[PDB]
Amino acid sequence: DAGALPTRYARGWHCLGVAKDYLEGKPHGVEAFGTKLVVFADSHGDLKVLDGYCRHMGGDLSEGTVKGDEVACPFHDWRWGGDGRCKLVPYARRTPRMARTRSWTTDVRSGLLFVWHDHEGNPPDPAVRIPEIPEAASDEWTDWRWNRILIEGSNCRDIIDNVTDMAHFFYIHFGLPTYFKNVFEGHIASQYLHNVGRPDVDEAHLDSEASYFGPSFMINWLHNRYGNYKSESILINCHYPVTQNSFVLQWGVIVEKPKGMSEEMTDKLSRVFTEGVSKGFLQDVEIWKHKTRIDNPLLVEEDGAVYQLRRWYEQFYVDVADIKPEMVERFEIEVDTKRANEFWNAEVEKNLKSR
Amino acid sequence: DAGALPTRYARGWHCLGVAKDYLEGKPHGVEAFGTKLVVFADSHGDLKVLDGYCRHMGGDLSEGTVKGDEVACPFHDWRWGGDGRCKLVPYARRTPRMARTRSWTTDVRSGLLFVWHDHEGNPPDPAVRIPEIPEAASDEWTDWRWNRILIEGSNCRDIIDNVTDMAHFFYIHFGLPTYFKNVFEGHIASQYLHNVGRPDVDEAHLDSEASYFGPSFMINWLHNRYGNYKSESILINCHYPVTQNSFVLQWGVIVEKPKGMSEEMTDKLSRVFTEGVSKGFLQDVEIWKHKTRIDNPLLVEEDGAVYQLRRWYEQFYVDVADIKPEMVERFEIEVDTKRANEFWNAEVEKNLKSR
Amino acid sequence: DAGALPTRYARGWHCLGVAKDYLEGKPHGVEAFGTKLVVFADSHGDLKVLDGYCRHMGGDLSEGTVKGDEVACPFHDWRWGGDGRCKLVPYARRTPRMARTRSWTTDVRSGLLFVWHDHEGNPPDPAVRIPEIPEAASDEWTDWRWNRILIEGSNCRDIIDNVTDMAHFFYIHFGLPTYFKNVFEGHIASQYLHNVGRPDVDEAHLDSEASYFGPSFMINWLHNRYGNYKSESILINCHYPVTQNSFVLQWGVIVEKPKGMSEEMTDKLSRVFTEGVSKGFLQDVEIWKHKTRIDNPLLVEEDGAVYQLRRWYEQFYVDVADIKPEMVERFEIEVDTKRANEFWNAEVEKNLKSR
Ligand SMILES: C[C@]12CCC(=O)C=C1CC[C@@H]1[C@@H]2CC[C@]2(C)C(=O)CC[C@@H]12
Ligand SMILES: C[C@]12CCC(=O)C=C1CC[C@@H]1[C@@H]2CC[C@]2(C)C(=O)CC[C@@H]12
Ligand SMILES: C[C@]12CCC(=O)C=C1CC[C@@H]1[C@@H]2CC[C@]2(C)C(=O)CC[C@@H]12
Ligand code: FES
Ligand code: FES
Ligand code: FES
Ligand SMILES: [Fe+3]
Ligand SMILES: [Fe+3]
Ligand SMILES: [Fe+3]
Repeated sequence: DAGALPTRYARGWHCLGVAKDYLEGKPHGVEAFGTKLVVFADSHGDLKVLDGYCRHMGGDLSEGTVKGDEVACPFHDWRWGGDGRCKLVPYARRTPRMARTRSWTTDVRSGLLFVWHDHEGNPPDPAVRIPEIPEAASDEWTDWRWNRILIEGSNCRDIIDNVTDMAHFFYIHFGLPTYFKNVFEGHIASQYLHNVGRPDVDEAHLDSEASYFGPSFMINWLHNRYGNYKSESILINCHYPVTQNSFVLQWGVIVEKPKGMSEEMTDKLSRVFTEGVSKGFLQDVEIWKHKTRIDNPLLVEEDGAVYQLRRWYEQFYVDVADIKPEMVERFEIEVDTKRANEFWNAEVEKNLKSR
Repeated sequence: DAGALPTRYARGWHCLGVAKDYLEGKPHGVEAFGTKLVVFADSHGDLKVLDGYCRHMGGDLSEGTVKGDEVACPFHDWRWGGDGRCKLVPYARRTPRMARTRSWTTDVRSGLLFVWHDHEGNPPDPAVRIPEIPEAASDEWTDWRWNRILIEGSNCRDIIDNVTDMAHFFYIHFGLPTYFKNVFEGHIASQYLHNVGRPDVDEAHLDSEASYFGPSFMINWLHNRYGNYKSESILINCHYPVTQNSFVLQWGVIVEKPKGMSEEMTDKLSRVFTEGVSKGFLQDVEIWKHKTRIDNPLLVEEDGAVYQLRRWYEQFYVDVADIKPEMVERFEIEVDTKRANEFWNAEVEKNLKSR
Repeated sequence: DAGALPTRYARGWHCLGVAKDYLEGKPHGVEAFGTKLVVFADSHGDLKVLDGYCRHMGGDLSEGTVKGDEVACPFHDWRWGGDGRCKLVPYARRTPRMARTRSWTTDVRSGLLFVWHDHEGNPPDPAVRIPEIPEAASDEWTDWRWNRILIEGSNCRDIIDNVTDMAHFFYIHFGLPTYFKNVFEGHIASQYLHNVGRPDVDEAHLDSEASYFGPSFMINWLHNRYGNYKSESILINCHYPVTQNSFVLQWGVIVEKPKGMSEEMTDKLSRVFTEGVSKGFLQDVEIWKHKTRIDNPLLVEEDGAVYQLRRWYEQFYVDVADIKPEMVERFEIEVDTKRANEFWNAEVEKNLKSR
């Protein structure tokens, strides 16, 4: 087909992007989780998210203004708090008693705004809180260079399978994976990789840890050496669903700044390092934009733990009380890359000799 | 959600626009009431409306030509009368006996073309005939300056609620409503308003009567004074449904011509008066294009008769024999604007003082 | 309505176009029969068609490359044969044993690529094989000048009715049909026509045989004389479904080259002959793009065998074992054009006299 669409959105923290982009004193609209949301900061700078359409007569709160700690609807100026409470009908004798719209719980981590989603309507388990990335604040590192695209005709689950995919590193990312291991446990699914650049594409040695913390947000630590020169990168791979067949895919890059040369040159290099990582990610995007998901895939041993990863991902789409132990218990596997590398080295060699 | 879509289009007269725009010797296509229609004038200039697709093999009658009193299909030239009768198959030995397509009953009032729609297929109650507006013919007034837009992702019921909306006059139209009363009876729902311009936006005094005559057509008489100079306007607010989630919204303006100065200057002023009224209407459009309808609204006393207006509007979506007395009996209410005006005057004052 | 959409695509040979356009050493994507297909030639130049999305993890085979006799998926380079077999996973210890994707049976006739479709999944009856057109190879004739358009909001059955349509030759093609006969038998439905140019449009005498061989592919032999000068044309009218409400309509023209004058002038004329035929076809396209299908048409005697043609066409949408004799037995009819021609000649005369 392949695969009945999910009937709920995933339970978890979803990143909506860089926090400071949701400030500038105004509210902002975001289409997400089958609805429209309004994001706004109160007078203390703390960020809030509500259902976007006013509970009075359907005005678009995202196109209103911020007055104090509330968002004012552009239609009749009703004031809504970050907790969803109707704080004031400015022209009325009586503001409604205990009126509320839906509030979405927020979090700011590493200069990124997150929103909690749960079909069951329960608040975040503190155990799944998205980790701080100290390097974001550190002035030894750049600040987020962020991107976003809308992908249509695809569900967001269609990109999670990359976690278990060893062989695509050769064909898509033009490198030779000499080490590959997955670990799934609780709310975290991880990929550990050693990757060597291909001689036949113009060598680099990459060590990569990448972990999804919950269903939608992956931090990828990139430790690359090109001879003796080490470089350090952190890449965010994240998304949020718009509908069950469209989603917003976002990536953000920071790099350790080279220490030290002219400020002007440090910038020039850091731009190259960043752009490089982004082109790496864009290689995956191109495949994601031009593929379908296969629910009943044809698999070889080298595919690794496709079924187990998907089983892990299922935990976010069932009620917490129905989470099965096989979704969350520690599972690990190392994929043997030896034979693939012998074959690939031959392909690489054949290509060099050929010119 | 909010609100299950209606399962039929409203029973009533719907305006398709300015009659003379449907002449120029040819037929015209209109998408309406979930189908396509053909509009055309016979040899006496009288305007007719049929289902647009030919009952023979599906040719588009709207792209045919007018021959005498019939529209000729562009495919095999069959002739269709304004009453839907198949008058002639030009090349055939025998024209079908008593063949008919669906005819739509028409009316021309005040230089505007109207069409009758009724799910039950009954002809117009003469009691709901759209009133003549003498000012249209009068050469003391301009001629219709008409506009139309297609609004998508909204049902046309989503704009009727403005009738009961006192408070939006301040936030959307930048005036202070010191008088506000609704009257609903039979097929007519009306709003009577006294409105004063806000000092803090750069004063005008407006008296307004606006009545929907049936479900889709509102005439608005605008009696404005700016000091000692009175001006008279008539504004048409009307629509027709295209689908249950798109509709065409149209507005038309005429003004009493200032009497009297140079013909050239009279035109110059009348253009300003007209453009002014249109910008008033466009303020509502902007809200209508950027909102949702709330089926179960959160209401304050100041909202007035939201539920009663909607109940009145329901009469057009039930079979005539099922019209309930509470939809059509006289209902009236005056909304007390005193407190709102004290509050608003304070807001206005605060803004002046602030600069 | 008119007409419930079909629930399967037609059983038959469908032309995807000119074979050589599907070569140039790469694979090609085609949206058809509700899915996406990949077309590619193996190392012997023989053309193949598979389901377009890889059975592994959903890569787009149409965007891969051809390696030897297989198409290589762009994601993990798996090799797929023209018969759908998984020939090789290049990096794996073991290629899957007896893995297959869906293969589509192909045929090349007259320099055109064809694909077999059958909901029942059975292979082509050799009896319905598309005939060779020797004139394609002959260097006394031009080579295919081919066109294609996507028609949206219409099912492909909506164009088959032209076969039975005598009267449209006057109104759409501006000629006078003095002879008209249909013959339906087995998998072939044909129209034989003698057509005379109208005096009142700026005379030509056309003899035309046009036959659908199966549900989607029509060959039209055009024998035209303009005085003493005969010209010979062959026109292909064909389509394939994309969805049940969109299809690709294609037409191809070849003409007997005038024998003989300068090579340069022979080309100049042949371009005119071709362009002429194409403008003839484009007259039908314009009606097809602007009409609906009528499931329960209003008919006159002159319509001929509308019901019988549709009954013939139904054979392709039922299981072979359920094909009813009345779909496939020989049916023929001649439509009497005499009276229509008297009437038309009068219309023509009236138009000449009028200027
Ligand atoms: C973020 C990412 C994609 C989605 C996924 O599931 C796992 C990873 C980790 C490896 C990343 C990759 C993005 C592209 C990267 C930067 C390369 O070009 C080399 C390493 C690789
Ligand atoms: C036509 C209308 C909208 C729809 C509706 O339901 C009722 C009215 C009557 C008041 C009109 C308004 C249009 C905008 C106007 C001209 C102003 O800017 C001041 C008065 C106001
Ligand atoms: C291919 C065709 C359309 C579809 C169909 O069903 C049958 C025919 C045969 C007659 C063709 C016509 C195409 C247009 C042609 C070339 C003319 O302008 C004169 C003859 C006519
Ligand atoms: S619609 Fe939000 S205040 Fe009225
Ligand atoms: S389709 Fe209207 S006349 Fe044949
Ligand atoms: S998706 Fe086709 S080879 Fe993996
Ligand atoms: Fe990747
Ligand atoms: Fe208004
Ligand atoms: Fe034709």
